Amino acid sequence: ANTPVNYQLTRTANAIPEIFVGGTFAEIKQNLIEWLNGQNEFLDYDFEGS
Amino acid sequence: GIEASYKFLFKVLYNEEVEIEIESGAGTEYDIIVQSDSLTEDLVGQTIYTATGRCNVTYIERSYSNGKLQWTVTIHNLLGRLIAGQEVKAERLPSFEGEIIRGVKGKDLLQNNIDYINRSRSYYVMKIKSNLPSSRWKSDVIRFVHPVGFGFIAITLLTMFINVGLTLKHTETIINKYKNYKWDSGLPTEYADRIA
Amino acid sequence: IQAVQTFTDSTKPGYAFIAAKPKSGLYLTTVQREDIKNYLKDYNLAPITPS
Amino acid sequence: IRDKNNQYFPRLKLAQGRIVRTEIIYDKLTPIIIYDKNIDRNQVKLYVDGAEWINWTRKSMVHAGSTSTIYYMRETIDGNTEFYFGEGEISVNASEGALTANYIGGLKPTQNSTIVIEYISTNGADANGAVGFSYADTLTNITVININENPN
Amino acid sequence: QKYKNVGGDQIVYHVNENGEKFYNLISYDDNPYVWYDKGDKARKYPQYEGALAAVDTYEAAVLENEKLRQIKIIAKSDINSFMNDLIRIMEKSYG
Amino acid sequence: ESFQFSPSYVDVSSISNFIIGENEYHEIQGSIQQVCKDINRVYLMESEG
Amino acid sequence: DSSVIYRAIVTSKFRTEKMLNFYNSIGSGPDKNTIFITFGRSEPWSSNENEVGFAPPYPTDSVLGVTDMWTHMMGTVKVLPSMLDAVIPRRDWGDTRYPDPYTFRINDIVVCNSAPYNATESGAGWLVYRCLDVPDTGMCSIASLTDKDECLKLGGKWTPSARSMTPPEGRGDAEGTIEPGDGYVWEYLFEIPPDVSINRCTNEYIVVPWPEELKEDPTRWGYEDNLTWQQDDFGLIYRVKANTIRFKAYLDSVYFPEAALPGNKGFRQISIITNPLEAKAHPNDPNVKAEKDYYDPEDLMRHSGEMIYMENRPPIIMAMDQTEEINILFTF
Amino acid sequence: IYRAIVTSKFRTEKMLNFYNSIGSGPDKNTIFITFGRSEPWSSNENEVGFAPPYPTDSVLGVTDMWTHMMGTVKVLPSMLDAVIPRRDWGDTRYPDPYTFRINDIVVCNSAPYNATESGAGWLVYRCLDVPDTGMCSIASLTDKDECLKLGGKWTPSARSMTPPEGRGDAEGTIEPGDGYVWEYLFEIPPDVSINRCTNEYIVVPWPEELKEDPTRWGYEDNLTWQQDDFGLIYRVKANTIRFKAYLDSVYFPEAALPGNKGFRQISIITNPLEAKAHPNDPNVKAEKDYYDPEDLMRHSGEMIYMENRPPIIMAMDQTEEINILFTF
Amino acid sequence: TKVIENIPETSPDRLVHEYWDDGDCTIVMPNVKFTGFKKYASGMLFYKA
Repeated sequence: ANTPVNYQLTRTANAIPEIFVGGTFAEIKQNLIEWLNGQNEFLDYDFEGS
Repeated sequence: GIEASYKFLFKVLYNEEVEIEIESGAGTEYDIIVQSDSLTEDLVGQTIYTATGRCNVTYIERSYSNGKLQWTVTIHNLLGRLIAGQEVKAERLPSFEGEIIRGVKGKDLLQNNIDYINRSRSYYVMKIKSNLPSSRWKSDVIRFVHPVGFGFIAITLLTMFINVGLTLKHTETIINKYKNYKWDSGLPTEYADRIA
Repeated sequence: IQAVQTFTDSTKPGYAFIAAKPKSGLYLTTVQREDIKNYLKDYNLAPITPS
Repeated sequence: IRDKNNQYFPRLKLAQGRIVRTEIIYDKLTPIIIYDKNIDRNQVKLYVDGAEWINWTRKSMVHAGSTSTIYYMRETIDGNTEFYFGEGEISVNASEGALTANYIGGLKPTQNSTIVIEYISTNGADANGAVGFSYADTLTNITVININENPN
Repeated sequence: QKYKNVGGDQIVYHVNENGEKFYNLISYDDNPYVWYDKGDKARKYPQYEGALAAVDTYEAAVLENEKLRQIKIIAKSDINSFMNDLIRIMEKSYG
Repeated sequence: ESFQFSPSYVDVSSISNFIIGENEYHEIQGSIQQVCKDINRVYLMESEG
Repeated sequence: DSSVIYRAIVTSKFRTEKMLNFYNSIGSGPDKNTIFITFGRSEPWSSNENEVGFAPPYPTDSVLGVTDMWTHMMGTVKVLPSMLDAVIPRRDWGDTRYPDPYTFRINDIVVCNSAPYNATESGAGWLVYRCLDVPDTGMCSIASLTDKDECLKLGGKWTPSARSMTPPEGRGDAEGTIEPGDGYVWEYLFEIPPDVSINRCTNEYIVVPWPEELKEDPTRWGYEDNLTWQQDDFGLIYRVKANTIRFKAYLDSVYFPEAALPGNKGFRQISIITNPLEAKAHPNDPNVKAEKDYYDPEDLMRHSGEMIYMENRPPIIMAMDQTEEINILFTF
Repeated sequence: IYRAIVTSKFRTEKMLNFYNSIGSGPDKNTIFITFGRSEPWSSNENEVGFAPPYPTDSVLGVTDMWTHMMGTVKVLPSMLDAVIPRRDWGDTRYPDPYTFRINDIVVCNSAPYNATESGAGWLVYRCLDVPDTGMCSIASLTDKDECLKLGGKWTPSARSMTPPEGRGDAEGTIEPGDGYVWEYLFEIPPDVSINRCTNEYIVVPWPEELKEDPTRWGYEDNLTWQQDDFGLIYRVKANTIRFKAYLDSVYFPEAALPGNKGFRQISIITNPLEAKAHPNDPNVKAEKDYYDPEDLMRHSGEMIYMENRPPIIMAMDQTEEINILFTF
Repeated sequence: TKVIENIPETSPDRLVHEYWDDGDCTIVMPNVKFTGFKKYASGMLFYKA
């Protein structure tokens, strides 16, 4: 009944390559704040230090 | 909208074989000899029929025997086996009536020819054949290639592709060495040896 | 064909008409008519048989 | 066919520039580039291993089928020619049926296919005019006494 | 950067004396002057013979950026007179 | 079709390369009767007519 | 160490031979096989069956599997030998659709007259040529060799460089394109008359004539002209080495309205049966082979005869006033 | 996207047609078997481990084989039999004489250890059910019933006590006790056994030949309920035919003479036509048992099966035998 | 390759004539008939035999 599936259709209704999608600033930072972290140049610096 | 559009269409789309029927089609050539009298020739391109079937004439020439003209038409293809005498009527026109028709070629059918049954319109409105069931292919072809303004009629078919032979082989061949007792011999070489 | 004049009739679908003066003659000769429609036939809208 | 008097003229017809054939192995994913500008579109021909291929380009993939020997020229944005093909990629269910047309108008040369393509680098500006001609080649046993220019 | 994954110091093309760039070419080394291209294994179809230059990817980079040298510009005199006009057009372009 | 002619050529043969035209074929004809008593005996000749 | 080590092969002809035999074995009434073809299982494989990508369960062979297939069976249809034909894959000169229309490989078999672009000659049915020799320049299937002749001297396949100029022509026994010039040579076989073309031929597969049916007319097949030296021959299928037979069948709603009725979920699976026996009221009564073209599965004896070949499909829906066609082929 | 299968029976079926298809004279196949190529493969050919070059199929390959061909022998249908691999109850030499798998087919009375019963030809039983304890082919399952309910193969632990007996329908040593149960098929009469049977392959009777005696084959006893049946070969599902042929020096002394390096390669041919002095003369299919390749028309008949071996040397007064098994 | 030919040495039948005359040259031909080519032709050649 209704719709069974094997991994079907594609990528919602329409393309959103979605690397492009604007995210929430905090998350943007939250993403980027990680980015600077793990940077080989410094593993020392604490970012949550205001 | 070209023919090739249709066939190709599923190749990309359904990657499966389709065929769509127009009467003219690829097959073109004609053998019979028609005796009629001053037919409008508008029927050139418009099929006529016996029992065995109906096909369209691109144009007619008519030449003289006995002083009645002899129409010699020009047709694409044939439905059913022609016969010298056949009951003739124009698909497109009711009014006209044709000669008995000399040359003969067929189109095969489970129950050949007869009147078949229940031919629409002039039923010619052009046919389509494929494996895949319609309503799967129904919406898109009109969405794509099949024109508005026309219906079409669809018979379906299937084929089956099966290896018998790969299983068949020769397993192995063997042979044997025997000493036949024909009499007609002396012993001499050696002796004895195998003893019951 | 000096000028070829295409037309149809709605009464008969599936078909197309073109008008031709071979201008070598008052009537278009046949050998053309088979030669052309042949070459023509390459592009024919499947539901339609041009004539 | 050589003519009585032992000599013969061919008709023949010519183009600007020089040939380059480039033998290239096939890869699933690689762009097949011609870095060379001055190449001429219709002066190009490729051999897949074994086969010269057509381009539709100027023509129609909905014409023919999937499974067709063929190629498509195109343009890298850099300004040099990449060209490609389609996969009609082909299979047999059991062996009994005919070779299956799948995918799209074209036929994919399998991986590792040998691809040589032949074309012409060209200078088309000075190409026009150019009446004055000569036989640059040398071919054994075949000696042109005259080339009749603006022949025929 | 751009070549690194492909490879460094990649010889991009052979350029003849005349200046004609020859892409995808190598000499079989018996006669360095005869050039069988590549993917060929040579032994066959040398597409040219003679002495050609080859272009280093570094040097290759140079000529690219080299082309950028000249620019088409408008006179510093007219730069002002020009400016107003376009501005005025933008008013027509505002509406 | 194809080849232009034009004021061109002395050669007969280059044109013969294709005049168009038509080429050879074989055909088999009829059964045979023995002149006498065996057909293997008899032999054939055909002048063109 | 292995003392004796030997090699042996079956010719492709033996495939053909089985076929020709197998063709012989369909009988009329007596002592030669009779064939019925059956469909059934209105019942759904599973709820998915409709959806795309669904593959019905792979059929099962067993006295159990038989019974089940034998259980659901909707309808049955006989097969006349004249619906059985030998066929080879059709390949036409100049056909755009398929790759290299102009490039032919040795021993390939090319059809002429099939299509307008193909057609050289009017007033004749389809032609069948085989391509003996291909242009000298080309590429070898064995990568080691750049010469056609050398490629072939080892026997590796060769693909020629130069495309065919023209489709082959002539009845003439050797006669591809030999004198004036070309890389291809063409071998002639026979010509196919149009009606059979039209009715039998599928653009993938030409239909190939039987030796028997050939014995009737060598001319209608254009074969009368040639040269055999064995006398009558007609064994042509040997020369072409067709390994493939085409079963053709025609289903019609009328014989089996019950499975045809509106709302039938159609038949999932197909089964063929050989030499079944009629239903009998009294089990001691002698068996009877089945003449009529269709039998409701009831009118057939349970399990009588042997069914060689079982099939399972996504449901197919028959419909009344539809006329559905089935083809099954065989390479022996 | 559909799924479909051919029954194993159709293997059998091909044979039966094919068996039907060998004709006597008319309009049904006739089969000749040919040997040839005195010529040495290579100097090595004699040596151990030598494998002749893999044969070639072509009008060329034909010609060459047709060239060297030493001799030719016909085949009468009575030299064609259906066969299945022989396995006897209790034979020590070979593994698990006492361990049988479901549906295996067991011959009885063949040998003294085998023999239960004197005064009866060989018996053929199939083993319906096997002891409960055993081993599964699928390592995941420890139950025979579960192994089989899923369909994986099962190997039983417990050996059979005795080879099965009785004409009746499943016997099976079911009542008193055993892990094996047994179904009866038919009995093989001795004469056919000795002469036909290869210790690897018993000969399976033809349905026609069956139509003649149900008794001599012990099949008369059973139950068919279809009236005559006799389609027994379906039940055993033999897909394999055994060609038997007899070569003799006498027909071909020339190849028999002392010092021949023998024939390398073998070929069978179907429906060749006789030599004719005059090619217009009507063709003649070949009755006699042997023909010098000369006495046969060039290229006449079809050779299905080509063969290449290290050289075998025939000798006069020697008698050589060939067996060939086609698995359809 | 039909021919327009023979009747040489100005024999009355030919009607083929060069006419030098009147300061000029006049060259006459009968109309040409062609059939049964079975094939697609372009052009026509008058080939001096």
